Amino acid sequence: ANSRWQDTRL
Amino acid sequence: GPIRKVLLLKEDHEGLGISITGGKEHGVPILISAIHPGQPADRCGGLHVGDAILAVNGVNLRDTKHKEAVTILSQQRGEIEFEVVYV
Repeated sequence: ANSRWQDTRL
Repeated sequence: GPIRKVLLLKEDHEGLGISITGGKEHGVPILISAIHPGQPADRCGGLHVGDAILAVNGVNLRDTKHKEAVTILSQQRGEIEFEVVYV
């Protein structure tokens, strides 16, 4: 499980 | 929970008006993190933050990595159907 997730605007 | 099929109509010069996070590399679905005011998702309705996007235009997003989902989502045009479930 990763603490950091990318977040992308579409 | 209920899987909703949600319609959104987009002009070519517009974005979807959503932000997404999550993905296979994090062990979670593609999740909606924001709905941007005034853009197609907001105008058309039916999507909400925390929704997992299971499919878009019949293309399965269940086991996609984040960048894969960005690609597929960004390539959809016009009348777009999402299948989502709130998590």
